[PDB]
Amino acid sequence: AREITDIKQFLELTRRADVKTATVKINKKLNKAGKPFRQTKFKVRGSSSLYTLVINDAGKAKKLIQSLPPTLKVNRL
Amino acid sequence: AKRTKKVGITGKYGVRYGSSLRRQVKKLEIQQHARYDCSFCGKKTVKRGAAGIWTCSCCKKTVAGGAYTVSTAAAATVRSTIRRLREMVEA
Amino acid sequence: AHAQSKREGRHSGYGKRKGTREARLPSQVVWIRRLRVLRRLLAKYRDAGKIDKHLYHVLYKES
Amino acid sequence: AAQKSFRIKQKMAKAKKQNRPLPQWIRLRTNNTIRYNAKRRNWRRTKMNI
Amino acid sequence: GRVIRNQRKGAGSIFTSHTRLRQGAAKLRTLDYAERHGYIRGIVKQIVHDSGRGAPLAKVVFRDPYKYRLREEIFIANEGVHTGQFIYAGKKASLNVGNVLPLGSVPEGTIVSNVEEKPGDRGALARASGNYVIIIGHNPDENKTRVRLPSGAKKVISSDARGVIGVIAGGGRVDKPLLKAGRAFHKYRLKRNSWPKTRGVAMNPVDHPHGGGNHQHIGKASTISRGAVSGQKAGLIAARRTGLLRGSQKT
Amino acid sequence: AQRVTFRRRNPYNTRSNKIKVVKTPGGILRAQHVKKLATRPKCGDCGSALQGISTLRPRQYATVSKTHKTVSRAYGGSRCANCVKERIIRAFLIEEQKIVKKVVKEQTEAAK
RNA sequence: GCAGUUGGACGUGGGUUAGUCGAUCCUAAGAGAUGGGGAAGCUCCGUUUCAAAGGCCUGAUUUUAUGCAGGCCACCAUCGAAAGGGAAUCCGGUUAAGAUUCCGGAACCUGGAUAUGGAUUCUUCACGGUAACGUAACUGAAUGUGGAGACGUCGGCGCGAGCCCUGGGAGGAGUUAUCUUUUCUUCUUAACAGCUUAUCACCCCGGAAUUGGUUUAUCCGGAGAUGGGGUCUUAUGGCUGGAAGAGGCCAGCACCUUUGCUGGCUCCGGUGCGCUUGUGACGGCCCGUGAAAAUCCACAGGAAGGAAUAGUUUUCAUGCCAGGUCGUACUGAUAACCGCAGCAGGUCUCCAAGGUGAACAGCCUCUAGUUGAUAGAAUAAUGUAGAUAAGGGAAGUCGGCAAAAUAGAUCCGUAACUUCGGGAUAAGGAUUGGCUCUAAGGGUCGGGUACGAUCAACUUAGAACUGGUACGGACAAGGGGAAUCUGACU
RNA sequence: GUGGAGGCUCGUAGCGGUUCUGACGUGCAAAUCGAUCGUCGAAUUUGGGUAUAGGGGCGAAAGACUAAUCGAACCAUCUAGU
Ligand SMILES: [Mg+2]
Ligand SMILES: [Mg+2]
Ligand SMILES: [Mg+2]
Ligand SMILES: [Mg+2]
Ligand SMILES: [Mg+2]
Ligand SMILES: [Mg+2]
Ligand SMILES: [Mg+2]
Ligand SMILES: [Mg+2]
Ligand SMILES: [Mg+2]
Ligand SMILES: [Mg+2]
Ligand SMILES: [Mg+2]
Ligand SMILES: [Mg+2]
Ligand SMILES: [Mg+2]
Ligand SMILES: [Mg+2]
Ligand SMILES: [Mg+2]
Ligand SMILES: [Mg+2]
Ligand SMILES: [Mg+2]
Ligand SMILES: [Mg+2]
Ligand SMILES: [Mg+2]
Ligand SMILES: [Mg+2]
Ligand SMILES: [Mg+2]
Ligand SMILES: [Mg+2]
Ligand SMILES: [Mg+2]
Ligand SMILES: [Mg+2]
Ligand SMILES: [Mg+2]
Ligand SMILES: [Mg+2]
Ligand SMILES: [Mg+2]
Ligand SMILES: [Mg+2]
Ligand SMILES: [Mg+2]
Ligand SMILES: [Mg+2]
Ligand SMILES: [Mg+2]
Ligand SMILES: [Mg+2]
Ligand SMILES: [Mg+2]
Ligand SMILES: [Mg+2]
Ligand SMILES: [Mg+2]
Ligand SMILES: [Mg+2]
Ligand SMILES: [Mg+2]
Ligand SMILES: [Mg+2]
Ligand SMILES: [Mg+2]
Ligand SMILES: [Mg+2]
Ligand SMILES: [Mg+2]
Ligand SMILES: [Mg+2]
Ligand SMILES: [Mg+2]
Ligand SMILES: [Mg+2]
Ligand SMILES: [Mg+2]
Ligand SMILES: [Mg+2]
Ligand SMILES: [Mg+2]
Ligand SMILES: [Zn+2]
Ligand SMILES: [Zn+2]
Repeated sequence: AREITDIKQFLELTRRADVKTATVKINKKLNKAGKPFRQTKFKVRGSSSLYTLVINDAGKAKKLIQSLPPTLKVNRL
Repeated sequence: AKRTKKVGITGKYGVRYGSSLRRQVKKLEIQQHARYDCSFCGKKTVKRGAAGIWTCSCCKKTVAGGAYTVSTAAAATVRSTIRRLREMVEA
Repeated sequence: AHAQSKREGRHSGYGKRKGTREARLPSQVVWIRRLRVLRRLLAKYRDAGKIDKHLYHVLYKES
Repeated sequence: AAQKSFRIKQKMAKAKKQNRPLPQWIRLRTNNTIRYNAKRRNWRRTKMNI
Repeated sequence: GRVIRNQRKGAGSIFTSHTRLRQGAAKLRTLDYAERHGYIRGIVKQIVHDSGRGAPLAKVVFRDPYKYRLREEIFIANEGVHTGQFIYAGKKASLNVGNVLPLGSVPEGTIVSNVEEKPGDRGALARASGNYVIIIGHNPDENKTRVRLPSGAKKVISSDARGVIGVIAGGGRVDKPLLKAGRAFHKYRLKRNSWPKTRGVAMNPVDHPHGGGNHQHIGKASTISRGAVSGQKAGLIAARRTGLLRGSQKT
Repeated sequence: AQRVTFRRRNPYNTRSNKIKVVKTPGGILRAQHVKKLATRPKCGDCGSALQGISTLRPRQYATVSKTHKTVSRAYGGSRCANCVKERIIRAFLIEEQKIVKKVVKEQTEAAK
């Protein structure tokens, strides 16, 4: 329900002790008629709100996935 | 252009109710729908809200008045009478 | 097809009219369009400097 | 009415439970004079007026 | 016979007043201490229209001298009164339009309104549009003031009684024709149910004394004694004279 | 050209039963009820909508912060800026003239 | 009221899931206790009254529970709206039958506990901005004030939403003797949250006659206009999250079967006196000026409480718990209501496609829904309903009853009388189709400090040509005039 | 020219109920059906709530209406009234 645009906030938020589940949604988008690209959405489920981080760069998305905690239950789709 | 010879604002009644009644109504409708000069702001903005209530758009002041005019002759006469009596007991 | 012919100007004579001229297109609508045109032009010109405010005023109230 | 009082609903439930024929073992009883259910009500024939 | 329409209004079922949109009773301020020893100042906040009433009302705000509070009062507005005007009420107040002086402390010829006929009734004589009371004279011993009321009557009332100086606003209201049954309908929609009026002579004799007949006619004299009873009093009750008024009232 | 129903059990076009037609992710038109619109808070003096204050229904003012309901001036969320200016000026000048009325009388009494 | 294998019939069962929808609560007109007073009395008045008419904050004590310590405050029952007021929910899916109630997902409010982070303080209870005002927060009791709640009707103008219309493109279906880059259809995006967005309004600078700005509608300006620059309400709209993972349209490959499984597309625009609806700013009308209360907030005030080796704040953020009772199926009517009944009657309201056309008129059609009403065979009289009739044209009849005639729109032309407003569509006449053209009426961009390009409207007028002189071609749609009696009119 | 007043007007929905003295008149109906008509932004129409109760109410007045009942309702009793 809220979008975040800071990755350090997202990492801090994944370690909030009420956060049990997260999701990684892959979308196929278009920047223009030349190049279609691969968008990633990291959705973390708090108690009151769902927080969504939109990463358009697969390189940053790959590192952000590795940087997740192991106690966090992650769903790819 | 001139659309009516003599009925004026009473053309909204057409041929009904009588000419004598329509003349009386015209005389007072012109007054109550007119604009009047504000004694406070000095502008031509005083209009009737309801019978006896005259409000200015500028300065937002509201004066109690006549039903179809801001001031009756009797009220002007009373204003002057009271001014004369007030200046009579102190002087 | 009928609308395309209406565009070309057909099916519009006196025998295909059942409402008044005002019912079909009100004089108030025509007036409003016309004044809006004239006032928009006058304001364009006053801004561009093709016309001064003193001519703008008399032309505004003439329009 | 759909928006109704509990009282009216309660009386309607009693009427739904009354809207029954006879059991037929009651007709086999010793010294039985009940043939049918005379207090039978239908929504089309007679209104409850509650 | 049947109970007639004028007998039927006293029960007050459909004949009561319609007081939904009335802002309150138009009363003078209670006569406490300041209004009989000095003056108290208040301020006119708005002049509002009162349903069922041609005269406008003024919402005047005074201060409570005994508690921190801002008691509001509903005056009948006098002609010339305006918003933000300071109203002064009491014994030692100044002879200006809108002030609530006593009648003893005003000169003769003074035009007042909303006059107490007894001190502390908080509003009586000269309350309607354009109406005013005139002071005529004084009896300082036997502390009394003679006044001309709008009817033409002369009345002796206490000098301690109060009145608002000036004329009640809304004057000239009855000079305009209504022209329309509908205008009368809307007039009486907010006052009470007293309109339209059926003529008793257009009725049956069960419904009215003047009812009946093969022509519309009253039959007996429409002048009814004061000692008649309810059901008989339909016409001109206790009429000293009758007919078109030819000359001065000689009062 | 889909047609919609009242989504509650009041079938009457009352103020509390205003509907807006809205298209849904299922593609269909649905009526959704709209709450009554909010009136702006007004100055006690002039009666004009005083700016800076959020426009809400009365109970919704309890859900928002103090910053949404006031401005940082005296009489902030109650009176207009110019009305506050007027009463400041009035207070200062009337108190000064009270002092002046006092010393005039203090002069006259010492004189007589 | 024929039939019946069917049924609102018969028999047997199943079925109505809520913190967010209502009730519940508020007050409205009004009803109605108490106190008191009447009345032989059943009971009547009256509703704040001639009454000794109550409960609210904070603690102090630490036998201890809660009195006394204090202070505060004075409305004086209660009932009264499933259309008025009102804390809070949406999408998708699911059943034989339930859904804003169930499942999934995503939110919000109230009430209560509460810890952390953040903010604040050694100038104790924050900073910035000339200002309008702004911000994540950034003490505040009694008492007081103010606002919201909270408000007519009509008219036109503006804006938005949905709908209608429509271009391109991606898909499916239909027609295809011939023509048709063709006809139909899908291409959707909630509540909520964040950033941004506005008419009115306001601020600063500045100082206006050669008067200017300006609305469709004429009002505003030395009580400070035009102008330049800004602040604000966030109705509403845009972007993002929600959210494509959903739903929709398709293709392909699978099977006694639970049956699926796998891939794709779900895009970019435009137009308007359009329809409906909401809203804004205005104007008009009134001897009519168009509810109240619960409830919430703000302000004034400054009681009281508070920091430095440590405190205070819980209108900022996050986190924890709970949210009762009742209703909820279905019809809402030529068969579920009332009329003795499965009666052509009556019975409150919302949504509302295309064409013709002034038009939710009449006529035709799409979506959706019905195809019900005892039938068959014949076509005598008399009927009911609909119609047509040569010549005449009210001779009929109490009486032109009934029916006919007229009828739309454009142009012309319009008398007596008159309260000068009307009469008046007076009367009375002409024209109207189809086709091919012509003319006129517009928006957006462009110019060192006259015009060109581009885009799109239905409105009017006119000319040729054409026809078995037809053309408001069906539908729709005034007969008129001269006079009297009478009631002024609605 | 603008503007858009009106207990104005033509005319739908609706409210009413003129004339056919039409249909029906053991009816579809203890008041309907059809056509023709009045009016259609207001003294309009209308739901719900509330008040007025029988010699009483309510009545723009017809002795109208007050549950198919009105120049005095309905129910029971006096009453097997005379
Ligand atoms: Mg032409
Ligand atoms: Mg039109
Ligand atoms: Mg015009
Ligand atoms: Mg009446
Ligand atoms: Mg009579
Ligand atoms: Mg008599
Ligand atoms: Mg008589
Ligand atoms: Mg008679
Ligand atoms: Mg703000
Ligand atoms: Mg603020
Ligand atoms: Mg049968
Ligand atoms: Mg059978
Ligand atoms: Mg009582
Ligand atoms: Mg209650
Ligand atoms: Mg309610
Ligand atoms: Mg209301
Ligand atoms: Mg409600
Ligand atoms: Mg269902
Ligand atoms: Mg759920
Ligand atoms: Mg700060
Ligand atoms: Mg208010
Ligand atoms: Mg208005
Ligand atoms: Mg979106
Ligand atoms: Mg919502
Ligand atoms: Mg300015
Ligand atoms: Mg919004
Ligand atoms: Mg509507
Ligand atoms: Mg249900
Ligand atoms: Mg249901
Ligand atoms: Mg249903
Ligand atoms: Mg219905
Ligand atoms: Mg239905
Ligand atoms: Mg029935
Ligand atoms: Mg019955
Ligand atoms: Mg058309
Ligand atoms: Mg409609
Ligand atoms: Mg049509
Ligand atoms: Mg039949
Ligand atoms: Mg003959
Ligand atoms: Mg009609
Ligand atoms: Mg009929
Ligand atoms: Mg007959
Ligand atoms: Mg017969
Ligand atoms: Mg009503
Ligand atoms: Mg008679
Ligand atoms: Mg009857
Ligand atoms: Mg016998
Ligand atoms: Zn003024
Ligand atoms: Zn102000």
